[PDB]
Amino acid sequence: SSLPDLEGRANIFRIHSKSMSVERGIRWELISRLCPNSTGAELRSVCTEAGMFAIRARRKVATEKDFLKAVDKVISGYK
Amino acid sequence: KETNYVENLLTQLENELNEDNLPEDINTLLRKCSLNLVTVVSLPDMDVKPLLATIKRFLTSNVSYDSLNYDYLLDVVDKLVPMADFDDVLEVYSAEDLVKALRSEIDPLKVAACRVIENSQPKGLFATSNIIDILLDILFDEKVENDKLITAIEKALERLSTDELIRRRLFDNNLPYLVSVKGRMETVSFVRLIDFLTIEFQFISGPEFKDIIFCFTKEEILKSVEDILVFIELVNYYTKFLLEIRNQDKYWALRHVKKILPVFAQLFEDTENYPDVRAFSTNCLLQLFAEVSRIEEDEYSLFKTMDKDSLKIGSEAKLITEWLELINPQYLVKYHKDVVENYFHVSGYSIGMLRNLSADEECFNAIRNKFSAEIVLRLPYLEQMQVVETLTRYEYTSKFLLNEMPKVMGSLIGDDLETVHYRNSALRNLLDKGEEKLSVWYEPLLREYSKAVNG
Repeated sequence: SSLPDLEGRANIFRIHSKSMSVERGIRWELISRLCPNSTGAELRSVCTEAGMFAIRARRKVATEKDFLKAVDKVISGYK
Repeated sequence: KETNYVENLLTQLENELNEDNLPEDINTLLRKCSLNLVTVVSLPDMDVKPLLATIKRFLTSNVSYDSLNYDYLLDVVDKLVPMADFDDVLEVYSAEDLVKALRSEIDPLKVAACRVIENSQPKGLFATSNIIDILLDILFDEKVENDKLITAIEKALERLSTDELIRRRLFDNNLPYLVSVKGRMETVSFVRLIDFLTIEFQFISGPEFKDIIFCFTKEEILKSVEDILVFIELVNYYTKFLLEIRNQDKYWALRHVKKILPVFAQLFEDTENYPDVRAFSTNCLLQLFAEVSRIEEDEYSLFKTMDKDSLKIGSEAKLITEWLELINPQYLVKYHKDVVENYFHVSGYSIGMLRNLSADEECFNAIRNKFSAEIVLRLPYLEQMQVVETLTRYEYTSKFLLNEMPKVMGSLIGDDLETVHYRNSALRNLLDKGEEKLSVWYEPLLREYSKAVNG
């Protein structure tokens, strides 16, 4: 209907990772620049995916690298 | 009804702000102002000078308030400035007042300026001044972590970039600065530049275009691979670039890019040396390759060299399906009839490739043999409806589904909600052909369409 701005996108990502086991300084502005014109739950899924890449690599704390893997899977990933 | 009410809400705010002490309710009032400003078209007949003077005063005054949530105020400013008469807005936030604001240390005041600069009328107003120059220094400074401001700067820049005067200030006056950020290549600064540039290429014209800023060297691309996030953004910049080439018939820019493209393909193939490339960027790279096999060139010269030297379509076992789902089917048929004929079959799985291979008539002819009326009815209905719907898209495919697989036509007409979407999609795409083309199929196609939409 309207989509979120660079600011809002980071805000989604930050508020969302609170309930997630995640490593310290993940550059959320940068992650948001990789999800342009991306839906609410699209970004939420990039988090679910990052969580999966962590579990996949037998990890509890999800890397920024796990989020990059997550973006390439969800955002750049054609159905 | 006659919405006077809106100006009554603005004047009462103006009063509660100019007061010696401010109330608790102020935030709920500002929220009521923002809500009532979305609704109502450009109306409240008064020059708004008092409330904008009071707002500019409130921002320059850094003053921290226990009750006041500065964001709710700026929300009003964002909604007020565009609706308001810009000539009267220039009185409060003067050309010089903005230079002052953007060079200050008050972040909320800077944002206010960016909302003013966004709503510049005429657009090239501040193109004579260094107001454009300031914004670029803020935008490309990694220390600036204000998300609301960073965006306000870009939202302002995007609006103004339609103007030739604003673009001249960027790619001439500021061109040396822009070039510095590029060679600098600090992740935050650089990625901001990528995103600034992908916006600027929408409005940039053949002469206006400066090769130096929009283009990335082989040695630049390889340097990005370290911080993989940059390489990804760069892959993306180019996939996006090679797309707004076909989507604006800007074939002039194709020379500038053509050069570095094989670099990406090289980097993709090399795994021994760039594990990060194939790990963190496989998909978006495949996307960029899909765009290269689309660009207007001498019988796919660049792409076939890219395929022979680095991509190697078909040699790559696991990738065959992806290649067949993405790469230009016109190209796929020409150079990989083998890959198209041997590896495509009609399955539930196939669908991805089926929808891409169907796009070129010549290509679909090479995969028409894989179409038994039986092989299709083997599938569950949802799969069938996706297959049928895919065939219902083009002239040659509809013509084939109608004439050659009538058993399948029967299945579509018959005797899950996703299944229904695909089916009805197919049903209508078929009825768009007409009574004649359809023949024996028109009468029931309509019957089974009314059945599906009416009730």
